[PDB]
Amino acid sequence: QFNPYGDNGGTILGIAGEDFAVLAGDTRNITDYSINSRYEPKVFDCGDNIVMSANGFAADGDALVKRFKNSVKWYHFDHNDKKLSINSAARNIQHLLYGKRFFPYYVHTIIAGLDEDGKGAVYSFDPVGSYEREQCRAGGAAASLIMPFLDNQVNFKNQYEPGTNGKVKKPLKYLSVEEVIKLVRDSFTSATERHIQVGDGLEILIVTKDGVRKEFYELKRD
Amino acid sequence: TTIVGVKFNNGVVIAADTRSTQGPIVADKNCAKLHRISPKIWCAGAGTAADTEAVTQLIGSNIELHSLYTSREPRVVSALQMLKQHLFKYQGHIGAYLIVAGVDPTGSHLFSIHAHGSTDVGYYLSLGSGSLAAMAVLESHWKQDLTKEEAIKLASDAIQAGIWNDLGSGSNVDVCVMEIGKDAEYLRNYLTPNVREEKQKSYKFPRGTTAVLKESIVNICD
Amino acid sequence: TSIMAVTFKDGVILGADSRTTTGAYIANRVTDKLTRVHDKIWCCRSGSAADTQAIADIVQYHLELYTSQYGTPSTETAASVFKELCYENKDNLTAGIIVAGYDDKNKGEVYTIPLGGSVHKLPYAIAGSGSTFIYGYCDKNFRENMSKEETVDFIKHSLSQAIKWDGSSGGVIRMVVLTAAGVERLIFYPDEYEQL
Amino acid sequence: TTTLAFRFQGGIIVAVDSRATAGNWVASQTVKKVIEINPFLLGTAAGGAADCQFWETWLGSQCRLHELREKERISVAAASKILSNLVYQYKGAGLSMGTMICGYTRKEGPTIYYVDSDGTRLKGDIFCVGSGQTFAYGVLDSNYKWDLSVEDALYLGKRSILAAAHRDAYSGGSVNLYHVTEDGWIYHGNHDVGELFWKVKEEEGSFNNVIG
Amino acid sequence: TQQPIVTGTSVISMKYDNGVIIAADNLGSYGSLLRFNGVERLIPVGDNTVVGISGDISDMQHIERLLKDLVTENAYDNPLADAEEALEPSYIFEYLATVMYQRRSKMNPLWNAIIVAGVQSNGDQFLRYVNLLGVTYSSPTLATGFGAHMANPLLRKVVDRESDIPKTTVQVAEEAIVNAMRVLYYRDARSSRNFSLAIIDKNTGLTFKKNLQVENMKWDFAKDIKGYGTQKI
Amino acid sequence: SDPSSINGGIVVAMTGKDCVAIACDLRLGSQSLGVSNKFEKIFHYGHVFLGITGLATDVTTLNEMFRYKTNLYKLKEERAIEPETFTQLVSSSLYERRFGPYFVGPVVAGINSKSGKPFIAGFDLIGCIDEAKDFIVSGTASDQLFGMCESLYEPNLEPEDLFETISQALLNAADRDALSGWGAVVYIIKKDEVVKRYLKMRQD
Amino acid sequence: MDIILGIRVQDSVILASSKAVTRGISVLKDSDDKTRQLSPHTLMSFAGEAGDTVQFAEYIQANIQLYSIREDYELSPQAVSSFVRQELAKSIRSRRPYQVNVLIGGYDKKKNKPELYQIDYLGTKVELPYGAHGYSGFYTFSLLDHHYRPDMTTEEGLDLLKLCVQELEKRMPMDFKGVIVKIVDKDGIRQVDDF
Amino acid sequence: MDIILGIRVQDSVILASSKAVTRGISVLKDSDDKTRQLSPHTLMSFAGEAGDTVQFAEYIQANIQLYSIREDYELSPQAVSSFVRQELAKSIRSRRPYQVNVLIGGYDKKKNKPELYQIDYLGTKVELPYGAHGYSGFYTFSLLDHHYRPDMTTEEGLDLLKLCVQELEKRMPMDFKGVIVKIVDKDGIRQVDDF
Amino acid sequence: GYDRALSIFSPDGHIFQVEYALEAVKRGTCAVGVKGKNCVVLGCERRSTLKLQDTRITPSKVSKIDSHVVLSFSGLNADSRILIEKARVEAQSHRLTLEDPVTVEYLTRYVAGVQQRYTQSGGVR
Ligand SMILES: *[C@@](C)(CO)[C@](*)(O)[C@H](CC(C)C)NC(=O)[C@H](Cc1ccccc1)NC(=O)[C@H](CC(C)C)NC(=O)[C@H](CCc1ccccc1)NC(=O)CN1CCOCC1
Ligand SMILES: *[C@@](C)(CO)[C@](*)(O)[C@H](CC(C)C)NC(=O)[C@H](Cc1ccccc1)NC(=O)[C@H](CC(C)C)NC(=O)[C@H](CCc1ccccc1)NC(=O)CN1CCOCC1
Ligand SMILES: *[C@@](C)(CO)[C@](*)(O)[C@H](CC(C)C)NC(=O)[C@H](Cc1ccccc1)NC(=O)[C@H](CC(C)C)NC(=O)[C@H](CCc1ccccc1)NC(=O)CN1CCOCC1
Ligand SMILES: [Cl-]
Ligand SMILES: [Mg+2]
Ligand SMILES: [Mg+2]
Ligand SMILES: [Mg+2]
Repeated sequence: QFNPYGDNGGTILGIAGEDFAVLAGDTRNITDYSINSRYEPKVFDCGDNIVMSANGFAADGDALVKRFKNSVKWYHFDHNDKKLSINSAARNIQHLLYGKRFFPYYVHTIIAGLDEDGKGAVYSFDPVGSYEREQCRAGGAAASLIMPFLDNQVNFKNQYEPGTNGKVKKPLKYLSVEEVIKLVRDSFTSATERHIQVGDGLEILIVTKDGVRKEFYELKRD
Repeated sequence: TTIVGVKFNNGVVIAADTRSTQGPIVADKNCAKLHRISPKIWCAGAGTAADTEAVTQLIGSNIELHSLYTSREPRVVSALQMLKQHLFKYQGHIGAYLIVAGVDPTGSHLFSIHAHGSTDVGYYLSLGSGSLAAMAVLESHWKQDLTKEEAIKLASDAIQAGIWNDLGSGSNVDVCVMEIGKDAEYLRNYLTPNVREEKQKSYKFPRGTTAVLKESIVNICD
Repeated sequence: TSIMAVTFKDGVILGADSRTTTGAYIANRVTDKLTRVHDKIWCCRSGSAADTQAIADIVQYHLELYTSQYGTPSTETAASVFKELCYENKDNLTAGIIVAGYDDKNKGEVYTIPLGGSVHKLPYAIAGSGSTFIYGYCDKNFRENMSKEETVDFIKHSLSQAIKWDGSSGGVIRMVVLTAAGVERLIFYPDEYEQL
Repeated sequence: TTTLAFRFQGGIIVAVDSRATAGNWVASQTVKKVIEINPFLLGTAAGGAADCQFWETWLGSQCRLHELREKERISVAAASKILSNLVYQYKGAGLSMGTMICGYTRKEGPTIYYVDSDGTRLKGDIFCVGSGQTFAYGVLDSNYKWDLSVEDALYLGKRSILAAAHRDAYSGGSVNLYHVTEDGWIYHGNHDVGELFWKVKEEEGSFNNVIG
Repeated sequence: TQQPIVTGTSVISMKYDNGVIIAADNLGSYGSLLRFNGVERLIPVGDNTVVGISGDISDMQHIERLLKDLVTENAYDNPLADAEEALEPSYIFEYLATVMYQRRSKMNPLWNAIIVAGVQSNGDQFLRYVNLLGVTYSSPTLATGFGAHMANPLLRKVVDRESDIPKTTVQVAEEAIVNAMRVLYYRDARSSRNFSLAIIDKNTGLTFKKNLQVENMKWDFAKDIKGYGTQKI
Repeated sequence: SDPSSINGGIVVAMTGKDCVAIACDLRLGSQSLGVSNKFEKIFHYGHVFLGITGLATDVTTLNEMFRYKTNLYKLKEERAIEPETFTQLVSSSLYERRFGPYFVGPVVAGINSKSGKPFIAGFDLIGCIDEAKDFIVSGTASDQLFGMCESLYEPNLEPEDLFETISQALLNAADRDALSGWGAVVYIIKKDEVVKRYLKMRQD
Repeated sequence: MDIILGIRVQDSVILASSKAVTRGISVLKDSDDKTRQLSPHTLMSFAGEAGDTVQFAEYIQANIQLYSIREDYELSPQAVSSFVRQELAKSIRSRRPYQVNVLIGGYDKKKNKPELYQIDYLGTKVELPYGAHGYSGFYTFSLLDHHYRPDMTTEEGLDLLKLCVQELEKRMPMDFKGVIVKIVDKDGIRQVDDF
Repeated sequence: MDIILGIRVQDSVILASSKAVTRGISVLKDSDDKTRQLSPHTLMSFAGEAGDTVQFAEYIQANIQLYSIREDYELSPQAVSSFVRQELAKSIRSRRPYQVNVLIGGYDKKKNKPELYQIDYLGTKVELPYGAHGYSGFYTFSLLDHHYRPDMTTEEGLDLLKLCVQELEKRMPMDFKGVIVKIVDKDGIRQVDDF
Repeated sequence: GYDRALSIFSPDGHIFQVEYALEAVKRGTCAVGVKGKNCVVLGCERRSTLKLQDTRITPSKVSKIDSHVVLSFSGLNADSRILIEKARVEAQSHRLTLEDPVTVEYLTRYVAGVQQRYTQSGGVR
């Protein structure tokens, strides 16, 4: 019997700073035990300082990104070139996803950008549209490997102040773009080591008020 | 796994990668897939990891007792026969896929065994998930009358094909050279083309970070 | 597989392709499906490689033990041992075997043993997936008391067609000649047989 | 999930956890399971995350359209019935929703309606909904009285979620408290179980099963 | 819901310095039966694109008709049909990719794996894959079916990354493709010796080679192989 | 009805400079229901430490079995079993039940008393040995532990530093798994002293 | 068979076990005692598959009584629980396993301490301050987490137990026809007749 | 939803309907009224699939109330029961049928006679002296066969009904949390508050 | 379906079909509504050119829409039945979804909305 879904592997990662936000993702595309492409980007600039990635089944992922990109275009036409805020984009994506509630897009979606106060924002979606704003989110094949590391290093979970008898927690603070990129790179090298579907290359998209910058790094190709 | 075997002028060489998987997770990044049945009969194993280890040790044990009983150096065909009859008895439920090779008083030999108990003879062979990647290389570059150094190169190249192109294979290349009239040389980690790059950050915690409830000295002595 | 055995004036000739498959992957392109159970009693193997090997090994053991006690066994005797294994273990075996041998009294003989474990003595026999495509050809072209060269051409042309149409058959065409003279191995490569 | 809401002398208490799971994978510890429909209406969320979140957001739009058309705030009964009639249309399609519509109006007073995805709609004083509902019931029922103070009622609601967060593997993260009065709903903070458990254990002397 | 009947096996392809090469054998298999031997599975669209198709042949023939019709439709009311407004490889691919995904989404797929190889108007190499699921990806080397398992490893030894493309000549690239086709004949049970090969160059244009054969094969060593273990005769 | 994830739990082991650490959570549940918060998964036979995750009845059965076998070993050999030898004994015992296996994920840890070398090892349910320089993980949050250990770990950590690393690896992995947590224990093992610490973690 | 509870307090172990025996749409009996005395200071309650429960309980009882006669000595609750666990651990990999869950409440006379062991049909043993089998736990554990203290008296334990039964009677779907309560302490085993 | 009973006596119809609403291992409510007034002298109790029951009951109620306004006239219990049966008879061959069983107790003012109709989800209508849906019937029918007389008073009918509820409370596996009893007679519909 | 736009604007900005419908109302028997401090009274004329009538069964001029709302009218009698029927159905539909009977304003607004819809729908007068 025909199975309309497939697993294209890969993994993605979003972190939000004070005045910036990053959305990273490896460039490896796979089916079963074969590599399809060592460089197939899945993190996209969608306009209005919104970056998006829909990891999982690539065909559904591409379809969604394509449709959201188109949603941004028509938002400009219908509302006098108004900038689509990250919170508005998120809600719009929920309706795109839930629109196919009974034949879902098999993807974990993450978008990143700046909120209307200029602060860094990351939103994450399940396959049928439930969404939540967070400081931190990993998605995809190696999400289970990366996410607990992020809890520890971004949100300082289970870390207490030395000598305070485990009474005072390590205080929360925003990370610099330099420190965030260090965590992204270490997360992906670690994921590459222990997950077979992760490797080849790492592409990061950084979002500030100035625009959308890109950075690329090699990953192990085994 | 990716495993290969290649015959040459005065003997035979076998090789293997060093990845061990647990679903999509890499459990061991440097496991040894080359097994010693007798001093000059070695075995490359793919499939169910426990089974390849157990079956190779059992036959290796019985080969040693047989060698002592007969006052003769063991033959590859004896290991081949004992393995295939054992595997056949278990109707494929013992998931061991082996490349058996070695030198003995009869000469140099190269065989493969499958889980259901079928054996094959050849000058070049490959088994495992990355056998197609390896066999592609072997079919492209193999020739009659290979030297020792040419066979090692061809064998490791065939393993590399698996390492890079097959997600089931990775990390390092193990080699074992069995030449006639000489001791077999086991070249553990013959190639190490997948070294982990320096991490961006040290995650050494300040002492006292972890909250503790109780301490106690444990008694290991009598 | 494509396999066949053909009796002729001087004895019998066994023929086979060299392809072993796992699904659509060719695990071995140079397989030897013609196997010795006794000096001048051989067999063609089709079906499961594991099963046919396990069987042939046991038969060889039985005929070696037979020879030690009672001297050279007949080709019929060899076929009977094959049958006994295939019939009694029919639920657990996938083996299509053609037994062929040369006596001095009985000359060339061919016994075919399908899945069920039944025995059928014939002038010639064909078997394996690729045999389906050459029933028409072999029936029209077979003659009794052929010469060696005619029988070799008959097998070569037959397996050539079987190989051409059957995806599960290919590689080289191996043959084994069984006569009073002795045992002769023959091989024929794609470049020759494909353009027949 | 674990969610509860109970009626008492001083209005309605509503308490929920904040965990979200995908099998045994803890996907989030910071989910908002209380939807603020308007200054007088709350909705709780248990079951499918998308189903609850999408349709309760939609419910808020329908309640807004009611007060535009009728120049009057929608009743808790009418609001709950919009949702129950909606999910009933999708009955058999596989929606997974365990919700509670809580609020105050003049004609009704404090009111709680249990609404679920197989079409059940029930008015009641006490309800617990979710995978850890039974754990919440155990604590809530054994300590519930109508004459509880606002201070004690808030605590019992919090303590009942904490109880379920502890025992139920698919509940936890943090407790979100709400109090609904004649003047509307009042938020009573986010309470992380990480600190709240030990704070409760020490002060209350409970949770003696755990290694202190 | 379908099941493929008459099928075509591997389609292999790669980029080189000035263009792209694509190849596919001329077989139409009916299960294990090697039924049809004169089947062309490389279909040119204009003088700048070649679509290589594997999988169900009835669906392939449908796609042929769509592409044929696409050329006709593009010519309508288009004075620049053979110039600036000619069909690009990227246009042809996106069209197919749209159809493939729409059909999977209606649970009635075109049971194929497709590789669109060509050269754009600005000289850039185009090589992209699409299949019955609507899944798309691009790479310096692309292959379908057994080609993905056996050809890609060999072709990636020539062009392992982007920077290796300018360093690869058409002579070297074709040699690797022809070698890969031989390996597939050794090892793919539903392959044939006869195949077609197409080169799309930005300078010399479209070169379509028919009736090629796998040659320089190694079979001699077979004569030395006796039995399956012990046997010495 | 998946034996390996009914009760839940995790074990992790690491090596340091002239020391090893092995840690485990304390949860025992029946699917969603948490039942016990005192269920330790690390045992020891002389100076060799064994951690076991998986089906709890088998965890208990195997502990009792390896106590049995190591006690007889010691009587006959007149010395304590070493980690390398014990690892082989575990592998043998598990593979003996190849077609009716114990649903477990054992982890050996200890220091060889003769050579002084730190040693750790892991197994699958049918006894395949997984030896490692750096770390071994096991349990329902193995994916999480793999991710934590692979990023947090560095070689040649001092006992006091190694404690912090392994503890943070366990704690944060357990918090992303529903069936793991409810307390945790960490064993720091030096050549001739062993310290056991109970960690404070979130109780949900 | 359905509801079996256990609470260990300062100086005793209290076992509560439902009286109903339902089979089909009929409550066949409402006065069933789901427990057996293994020894003078050890009591085992049980719940699970019909037939298996009593058959297993009596088999254990016979074995413990045999031991007592042979050695003229009472086994410790810990020893008995370990014996029971092993029997269930064997059972689970048998042709037909015993589908029986048990609680073992006992008073150790050498330690002068009450002990409560919870063992499921798989052979999963745990010592607990309070325990339950089946759906009961989903209500009682959270309730006891709140109200239980380790230094409680037997009378306080019975009130704590009444609080559990009330909650179960309120929220459980099935009518389990109340419970038979038994106390295990230094003076042995006795039954509370009015509950 | 589980227990719904009905008894027609000399001058009235008495409907008893269980109060429990259970879902999973939790009794969510113990004061549920499983009935709707279709008209001043017609009452319908209902039991079956969750959601379907109330949705169907209220849909019938709306239709009967619409008829009453249009014609300024009350439909006879016979007429209402026939309307209800047809709706269920349509339903059973729909894409998704109403899985609802109902009892319709009414007092015909033209005949001056009480009437009780039992209709299942298939649309199977029968007029009866006493009726029940679900497992209840397996106990109550044989009981009523014995104790019921056609000339009984409303008070005698309530005692006869108490005898049914007692038997159900004794032998039924599930706790249905008692019943809400309602009487339908010449003076309309009223609820017995103390049962 | 019959599509013709019957209600349309005229040069002077009038919809004659709506205005001619008012003439039909002007022809109809008089109806009066007076509301007091705690009550409303609906009075209705009945023309006396019809003797030999059966007043038991003849449709009454005042109609109950629900138990708490009534509707009287002037104009075409046959037309009034269609509005009354629609209103009665909407009255029950409101009780079903809102769990509360209609307000008099809401019921009026509905009836008025139906009347309006027939002034700019094709094929209807
Ligand atoms: C390449 C790398 C592709 O796998 C090679 O073929 C290697 C062979 C080398 C290691 C000799 N194969 C594997 O690594 C092999 C792949 C595999 C997996 C599952 C079945 C067959 C083959 N992996 C293993 O054998 C691992 C080795 C561990 C990580 C040390 N073992 C497992 O994955 C076991 C499988 C056990 C098994 C039982 C019954 C039949 C067959 C296999 N799986 C688990 O432990 C998973 N799970 C853990 C929780 O407890 C329940 C089981
Ligand atoms: C022609 C090819 C067909 O009739 C010949 O008859 C030859 C006979 C020669 C080799 C003696 N037959 C085969 O090559 C034979 C075909 C076959 C396959 C399955 C059942 C019966 C016959 N091939 C084999 O026996 C291979 C030999 C291996 C590659 C060395 N074995 C398999 O294909 C195994 C066999 C498993 C099996 C199944 C049923 C009965 C006995 C054995 N199959 C797999 O491993 C399945 N494989 C799992 C991974 O996914 C791909 C499929
Ligand atoms: C308690 C906490 C647990 O039951 C509550 O009941 C909460 C309610 C809150 C969140 C409002 N319920 C859940 O957390 C709920 C449990 C659940 C899951 C699936 C079906 C029914 C109930 N979890 C979810 O809804 C998660 C939340 C995400 C992870 C933040 N979502 C999923 O599991 C999604 C969507 C599931 C789905 C429903 C209907 C159609 C299609 C899909 N599924 C995935 O993300 C799949 N998978 C997760 C693991 O990673 C690979 C992809
Ligand atoms: Cl073979
Ligand atoms: Mg990798
Ligand atoms: Mg062929
Ligand atoms: Mg929890």
